[PDB]
Amino acid sequence: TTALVCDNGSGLVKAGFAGDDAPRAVFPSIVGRPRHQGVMVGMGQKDSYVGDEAQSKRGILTLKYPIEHGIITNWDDMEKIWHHTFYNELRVAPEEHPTLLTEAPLNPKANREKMTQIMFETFNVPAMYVAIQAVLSLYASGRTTGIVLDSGDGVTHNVPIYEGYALPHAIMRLDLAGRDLTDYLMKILTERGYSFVTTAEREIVRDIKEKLCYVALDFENEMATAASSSSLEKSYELPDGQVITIGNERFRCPETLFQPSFIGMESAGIHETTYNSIMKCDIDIRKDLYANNVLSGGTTMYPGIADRMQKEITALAPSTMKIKIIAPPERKYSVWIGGSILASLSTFQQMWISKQEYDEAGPSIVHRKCF
Amino acid sequence: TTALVCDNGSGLVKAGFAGDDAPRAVFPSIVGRPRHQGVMVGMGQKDSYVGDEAQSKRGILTLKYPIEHGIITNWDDMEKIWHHTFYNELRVAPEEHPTLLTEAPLNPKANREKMTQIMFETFNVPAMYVAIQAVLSLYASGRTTGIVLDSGDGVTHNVPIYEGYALPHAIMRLDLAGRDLTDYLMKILTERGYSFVTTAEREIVRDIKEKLCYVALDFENEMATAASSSSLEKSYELPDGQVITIGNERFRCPETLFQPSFIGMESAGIHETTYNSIMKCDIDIRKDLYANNVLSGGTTMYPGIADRMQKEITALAPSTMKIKIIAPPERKYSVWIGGSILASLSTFQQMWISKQEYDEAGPSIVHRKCF
Amino acid sequence: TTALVCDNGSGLVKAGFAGDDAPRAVFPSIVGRPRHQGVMVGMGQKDSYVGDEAQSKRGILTLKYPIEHGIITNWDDMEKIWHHTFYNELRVAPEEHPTLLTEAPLNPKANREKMTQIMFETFNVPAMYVAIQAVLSLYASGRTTGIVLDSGDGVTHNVPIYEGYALPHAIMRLDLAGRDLTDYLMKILTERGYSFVTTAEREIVRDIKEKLCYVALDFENEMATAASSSSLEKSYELPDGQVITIGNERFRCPETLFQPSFIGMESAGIHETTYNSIMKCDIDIRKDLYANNVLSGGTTMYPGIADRMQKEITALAPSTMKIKIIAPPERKYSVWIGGSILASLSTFQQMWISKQEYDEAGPSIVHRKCF
Amino acid sequence: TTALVCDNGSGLVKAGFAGDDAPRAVFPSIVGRPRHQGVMVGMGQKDSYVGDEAQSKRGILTLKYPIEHGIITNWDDMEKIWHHTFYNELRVAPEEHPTLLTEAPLNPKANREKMTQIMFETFNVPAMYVAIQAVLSLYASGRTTGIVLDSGDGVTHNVPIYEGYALPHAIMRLDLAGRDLTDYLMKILTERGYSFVTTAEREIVRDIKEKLCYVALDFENEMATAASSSSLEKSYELPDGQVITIGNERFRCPETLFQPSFIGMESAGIHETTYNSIMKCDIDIRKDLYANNVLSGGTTMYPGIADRMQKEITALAPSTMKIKIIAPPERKYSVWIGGSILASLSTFQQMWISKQEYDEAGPSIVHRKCF
Amino acid sequence: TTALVCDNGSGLVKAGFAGDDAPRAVFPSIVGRPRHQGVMVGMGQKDSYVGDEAQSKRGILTLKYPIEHGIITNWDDMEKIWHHTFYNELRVAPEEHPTLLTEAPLNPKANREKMTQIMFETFNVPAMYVAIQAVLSLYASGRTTGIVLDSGDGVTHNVPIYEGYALPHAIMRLDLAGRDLTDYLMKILTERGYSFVTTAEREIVRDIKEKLCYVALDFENEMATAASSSSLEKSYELPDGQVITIGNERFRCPETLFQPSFIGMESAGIHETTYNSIMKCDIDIRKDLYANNVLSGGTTMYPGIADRMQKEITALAPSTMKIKIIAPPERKYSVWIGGSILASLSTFQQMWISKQEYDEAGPSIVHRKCF
Ligand SMILES: Nc1ncnc2c1ncn2[C@@H]1O[C@H](COP(=O)(O)OP(=O)(O)O)[C@@H](O)[C@H]1O
Ligand SMILES: Nc1ncnc2c1ncn2[C@@H]1O[C@H](COP(=O)(O)OP(=O)(O)O)[C@@H](O)[C@H]1O
Ligand SMILES: Nc1ncnc2c1ncn2[C@@H]1O[C@H](COP(=O)(O)OP(=O)(O)O)[C@@H](O)[C@H]1O
Ligand SMILES: Nc1ncnc2c1ncn2[C@@H]1O[C@H](COP(=O)(O)OP(=O)(O)O)[C@@H](O)[C@H]1O
Ligand SMILES: Nc1ncnc2c1ncn2[C@@H]1O[C@H](COP(=O)(O)OP(=O)(O)O)[C@@H](O)[C@H]1O
Repeated sequence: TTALVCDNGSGLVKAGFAGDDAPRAVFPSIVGRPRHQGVMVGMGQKDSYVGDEAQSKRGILTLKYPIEHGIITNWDDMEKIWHHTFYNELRVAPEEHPTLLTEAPLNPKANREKMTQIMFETFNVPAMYVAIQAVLSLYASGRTTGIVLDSGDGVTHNVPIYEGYALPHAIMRLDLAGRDLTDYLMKILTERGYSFVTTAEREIVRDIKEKLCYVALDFENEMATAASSSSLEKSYELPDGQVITIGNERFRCPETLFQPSFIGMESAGIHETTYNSIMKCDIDIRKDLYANNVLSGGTTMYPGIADRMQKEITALAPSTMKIKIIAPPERKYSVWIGGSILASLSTFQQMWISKQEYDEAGPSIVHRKCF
Repeated sequence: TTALVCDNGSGLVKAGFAGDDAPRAVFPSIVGRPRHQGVMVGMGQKDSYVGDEAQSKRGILTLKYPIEHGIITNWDDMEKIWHHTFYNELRVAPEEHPTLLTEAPLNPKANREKMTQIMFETFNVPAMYVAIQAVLSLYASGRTTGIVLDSGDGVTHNVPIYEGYALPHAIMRLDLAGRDLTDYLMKILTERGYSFVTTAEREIVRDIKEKLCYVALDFENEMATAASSSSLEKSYELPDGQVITIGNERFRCPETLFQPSFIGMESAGIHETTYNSIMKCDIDIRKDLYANNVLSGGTTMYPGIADRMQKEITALAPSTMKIKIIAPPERKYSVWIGGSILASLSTFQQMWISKQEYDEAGPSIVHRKCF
Repeated sequence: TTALVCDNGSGLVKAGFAGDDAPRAVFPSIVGRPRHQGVMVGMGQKDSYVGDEAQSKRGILTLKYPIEHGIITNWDDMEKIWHHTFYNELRVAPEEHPTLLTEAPLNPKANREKMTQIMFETFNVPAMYVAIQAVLSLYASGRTTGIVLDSGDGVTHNVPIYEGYALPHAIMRLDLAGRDLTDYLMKILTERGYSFVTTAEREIVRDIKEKLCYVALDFENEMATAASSSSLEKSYELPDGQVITIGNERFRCPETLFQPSFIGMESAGIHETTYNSIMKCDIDIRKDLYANNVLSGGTTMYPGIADRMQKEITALAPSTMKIKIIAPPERKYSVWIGGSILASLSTFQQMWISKQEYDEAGPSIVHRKCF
Repeated sequence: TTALVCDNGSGLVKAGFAGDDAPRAVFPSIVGRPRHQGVMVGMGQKDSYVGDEAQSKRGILTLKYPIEHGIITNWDDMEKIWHHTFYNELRVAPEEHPTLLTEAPLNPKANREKMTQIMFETFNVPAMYVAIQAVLSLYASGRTTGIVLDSGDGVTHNVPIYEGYALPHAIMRLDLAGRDLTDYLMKILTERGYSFVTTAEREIVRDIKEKLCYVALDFENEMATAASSSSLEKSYELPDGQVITIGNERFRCPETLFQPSFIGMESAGIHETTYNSIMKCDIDIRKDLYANNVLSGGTTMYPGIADRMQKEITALAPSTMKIKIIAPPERKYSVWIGGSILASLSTFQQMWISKQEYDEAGPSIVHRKCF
Repeated sequence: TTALVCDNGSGLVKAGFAGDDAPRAVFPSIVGRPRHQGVMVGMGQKDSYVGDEAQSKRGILTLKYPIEHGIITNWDDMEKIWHHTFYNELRVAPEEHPTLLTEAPLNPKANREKMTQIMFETFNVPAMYVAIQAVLSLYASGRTTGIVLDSGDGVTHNVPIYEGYALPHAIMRLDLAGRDLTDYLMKILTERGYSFVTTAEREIVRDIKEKLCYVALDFENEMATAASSSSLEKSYELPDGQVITIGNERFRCPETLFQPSFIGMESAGIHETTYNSIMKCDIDIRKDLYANNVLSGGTTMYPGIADRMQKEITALAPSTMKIKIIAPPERKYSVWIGGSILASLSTFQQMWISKQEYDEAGPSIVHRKCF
């Protein structure tokens, strides 16, 4: 039999089969409901659209995300998401397939327990397993040591691993990610008159971000370059027409990752939490960690982010070590790729949580050595 | 057939064949176990690393020494050490080779008896013999008289020998050695801010000691020189970067050998236990003993220790005798070299403890005239 | 003339006059700076708030600690702390008051040297003296022998003293303390759903710890009791309503003192380091040390710490001994009380360091006989 | 006026008044000095503890014996011992008391000369006298003939006396005694696992010896009995718990008196030096000497020593003699008892050395007919 | 054919060929045996060293003399001594050489009988003969009349001879000699603190005596001058150092020959036994005997002994007689010189005891006319 690999993430569902090179179903993790009245009798319209259909009916729906920061907040919505994923995108019967789920470090425990309970009671899968996103990223990267920085859409986290041993006291988790970058871009785009307030203009702003934003290698020099020239100013065409022109806020948006004070957060940038995780690890694995700094997740896809991260970590660490940043082109799907590798490993077929184990030990069996 | 020569020591295993000029397997006498959880499934990692592999995986393991001061405290660990030595470093079958083991004077008797029992029951050797480290050092030195000072890593001892007769009432044993010097250096390095607490930072401190420490010919003058100048201050580069600078504690560390009150011990320095052993011997061999003062073992490898020892013993002994200190460059391996010489001697092939003798007389046969 | 006793500690400054029964001024050693912009013109607000004031404006400020683990890292805001202590809490001119300050064992030398340089040049005190915290704790406890465990907020140490003589080779120092317990509690509350990330929320977590945590007498039985019953849950009220309930976390937090592997340290618990510091001492005084085990400092204030530690040390020591744990109710002020006693002795008035003494011998005079 | 009988011994001072039945003050002849630094200010530590106090503060002192083998090696320490004896134990003023002091045969002459110089100048006694220990033993035994074997703590000696005349050419002195037995017991316990190294553990070993050792009647049969049975082993309770169990070490320690080759001496046992002194004596008195063999001193106090020595001397002497060994229960104090008897004798009152005689003839007066 | 002349004596074997001016082999008559353990395998050490070889290894051996006072008390040792003398010092086959041996007057008969039995059965000489030592002294002196005083190392004797006739009733023998002088010097050296107890230190004391001792002309005046001045003090350097200073015991040692009460003997001095032998002779052969008083042997080698003995004998004898004392410089070897002369005499060749005479008459042939 084959196992499914559902990388829920927070803002993009990625599912597929264990043993493939890529997911076969990538769609947004949104659930939309109509907000207007509806006049044409016989239209027979539905009450809630899931996934990629909601993005077509944006102008009529209110789009809600069922996952805020890794954490699931709307369990009925999330159950709809899973039902859509199993039956409409993949077209499989979940009572014949083990399912490997992913989760971020340092989430509540009820999240994981309720996820297991759903997967066994509602969808009736034979086995299931919840994996950490950073470990799976390291599987897909081909390493066995290295400090991984998995910046998704809800959370950002560093997880240092050495020789296959993870150092839990050095795990860092930050709640700044692509969703906060989108909100900051919505906010600073009002300096030029453009206003995006609806829950469906957030998708337009996310598209603008993905297509035009980039990380500056030096922030003050790019500030001055934008103040003087106009060579970095680019245009974008809305779904309506009426092109908008983006100036220096092409690189002020992702700079929030290195200066979280822009959105009023207290914490330090990703370049500094990475270094603090290093310095919290031992002394005789720090050289390997410096040399194996692995990036994954969608928020690491900006142009120039690897070069910026290297410049910063190099200015932080001692001057005698080679600091190297691994940033594959298929970063966004690294967690899923690693999940497929892991679930196909023949050694892993004894780590599943079978259904009988659950029936006899309750949902608490998730936090056991299968953690 | 050939005999093996395993100089267990306390902190460095040295093994080889009888009839060679040097040991072919020198590795630390440590056994490491992982202390973190281990996340990558399929890693298939082991549960305990022995020898030189543990020093590579330092940052992940807890390193334990199975020999405290000559005495073996963890018999399972020591059995792992021996298994590694026989099968992985030397690649020999111990049921075809006699084995010569070494031990320090004035150890418990159960140490030696249990060692014999292990070597005959577990490893199944045909013969075995336990030798004293100082006697073997004197074999390797080419002498037949002389007072030998064998400062290893667990124990220090003087053993005066004259014309091949050892004087047991004049044997001295002190429990100050390289391990205590390492602990004292860890402690006094905190005066400059460097902190080494982990069981794997002790190895870094041992490296610092070996590479930078030296014995002062005069302690107050070097104290004043370090207080005034900076010409004796040297630097070292950790596995992490961040060089550390060592000042006057380059020579305060090995000065504990001549002033054991530094670590709160009651006893007297090595220069004074040597002289007390002399003065406890007869009156008409003291001139030869003064002239044949032999050093061996790793803790005698400091720069200037021979000159310091000579200055001290010369100030102690009467003014009309030539005091001479023999300190070969291959000091650290003298016990092993002498062991190889002894086991190759054709006269010695009748001093082995055969397996039938053991089977008929129990492990008590070790303390007989083969003592 | 009277002397000032300033037990600057690490996390609480306790000051007062020598000869009083308790410290007069007790406030957190915190320097806060505003992180937002400030709009109301005429507010005339200041740049940095110190001490107890900074906890009122805690929501606007970003709080720094000038002392990390006993050691002083930031010196400018430490001068700010001292200035606030002298002029705003005590209202005394330090030009006519000798000052007694405390420090933990096994600290850098530059700490003391800069401390006295500042106290003589910036504040112009006529005399000063730096004392060890454990000795003052023994003074206040009224013993003259006994092994004292002084768990503050940055550092934990054992100092065995017999008959008025301290045995420095048996002094242990551990960098696990109240701030590490606060960080572990922050990290462990996350699994229940609550997130505290800001330096202003670290103070709320410290309050939760102080008011709800306790040491379990039997850790496994308490874990089972929490996994079965619910009679352990207590509720706390955040500054904005939002009641939170904690179970396991009540005793899993201070258990880090007895199992430092919870926060990834390699060392042994406070009970085991106390026992090891006893076993480092001479065999004749271990009776009195076992019978006079003195606790002091804030981190020793959990309910059940004394009973737990007595149980542990009793199971470690031989069966013939009487183990006693001395834990006064005015425990967390013992260092200050002893400091006042000491500075109040007529025998002490010739052990200060004078102004001219310093002016002639430089700051190096701190380590010499005027200790 | 009454005289003072101070039998200073070597390892035990015994003092009192002439005319008593027993010494009033009995304490070890020990001077201790603190070896640690001392932190409690104001308690006013002193610099040297002498006597029974040094055994209470034993854990933090270095204990020195001012007298090595009968001979005094530290005159300042000995003056402290005598001052303590006169003022803090007997509470008498030596300006008004004659003092009888005791010495072993065949010591240096400067010993007696400096002893009397001190007693007349430092302490200003009105008279003094130096007696031989064996003669006083024979007084206290109620004999006037007999060969006395006085085994103290530094020196053993035989002094054959017949009819009140001593045979000086037959006096034998041996430098093996209780101190060498203690050192041998330390060195021989080390082979069972226990190690006592400090001068403060020498006292614990001496206590073990006194309390558990005995003399075997047949050494080979007791060795075989210990090798086969286990009925010989006793346990002892160290001053911190951790009982130790000793087997054949109980009778192997005092066997050094009969086989001084155990500690590398060449001489003959006490049973053989006794017989050799007898055979040096004239042929007409050997029968009386065989019949009056008197034991005294602390080292003659082992269980079974009288029976052993009778067996040995009987096997040595001709088979027609009555060998008889006189061993009173108050052996240890025989020298003091005899000294009291002698100083109370009325004939003795013109054999003191007066202050006038000393001021007249210098310290040389000690070796004159006023011996 | 040539005869061997072996003069054994008690403490110096000296042998050679008949017809030489001196012995070619002079060495001590000691047999040493190792008393320590022996650790170096392959050292191949022996079990007993004899002669001068045993003097180089004193620090390891226990030295025995096989001849106590003229009398041989260890026949195995004596056989070893003779074997060494024949084969290693002289290198001759004793089966082809007659052998002349010596002994003192008034020894047991079995000594002489067993001597010849050994020399015929074991060493298998063709002939042998035993001669009185004093007669051979008189041969070497070039006289045929005189009273000869032969002080060896175990025995002293006078033998008056007149015109070649020996007067057996006037022969005196005294058991005071160099060995007793060495023992007395060891005993009185302890007055200054030097102690020599080992059989190997007896040899150091013998060398001291030989090099420093002398006979005083007036004992009381020399004692007075030693008490007053310090011009008699002479220093000696032991095999190590601690040069010893010898005062009046330079001449108190050999004064035991003139006052044997010093070592507790009843007899009279050598001067008085010489005079008594004279007055024991005939009243017609006393003038020649007074005029031919011949000294020989090693104990007559002190500076001043001839003058002292002349003063004493002159004070004893009548005033009209001229006393003369013949003291050649080669006194120590006079017995050997005379033995060589006698054995080379052609008249003597009929006086040997042939092997056939022995075979037919038993060892009784030695006291017979074959003397
Ligand atoms: N090329 C890009 N540049 C910048 N941001 C991107 C890019 N592609 C995707 N993103 C951001 O990544 C986020 C999705 O990351 P993803 O890896 O899907 O995490 P998750 O699966 O947890 O949602 C989106 O919010 C989007 O804004
Ligand atoms: N060059 C050096 N200088 C100072 N110490 C050294 C040096 N080389 C080795 N050592 C010390 O010697 C010890 C090892 O001594 P060794 O002869 O191996 O004894 P053993 O074999 O009993 O461990 C180590 O603890 C190390 O600290
Ligand atoms: N009742 C309590 N229970 C547990 N911990 C406490 C309690 N009161 C204070 N503490 C802890 O003690 C620490 C302060 O200890 P303190 O004696 O002030 O050391 P310092 O003076 O070095 O700051 C604080 O971090 C706090 O968390
Ligand atoms: N019961 C005993 N058994 C064996 N040895 C003893 C006993 N009592 C005392 N001793 C030994 O006797 C010694 C003291 O002898 P002592 O008569 O005091 O001589 P001195 O007075 O010269 O010191 C001590 O070293 C002690 O070890
Ligand atoms: N120069 C000397 N002065 C004093 N005594 C001497 C001297 N030379 C030898 N002796 C003593 O003479 C003894 C040896 O005498 P020796 O003639 O050998 O007699 P024997 O041959 O019977 O042993 C030795 O004990 C030594 O002490």
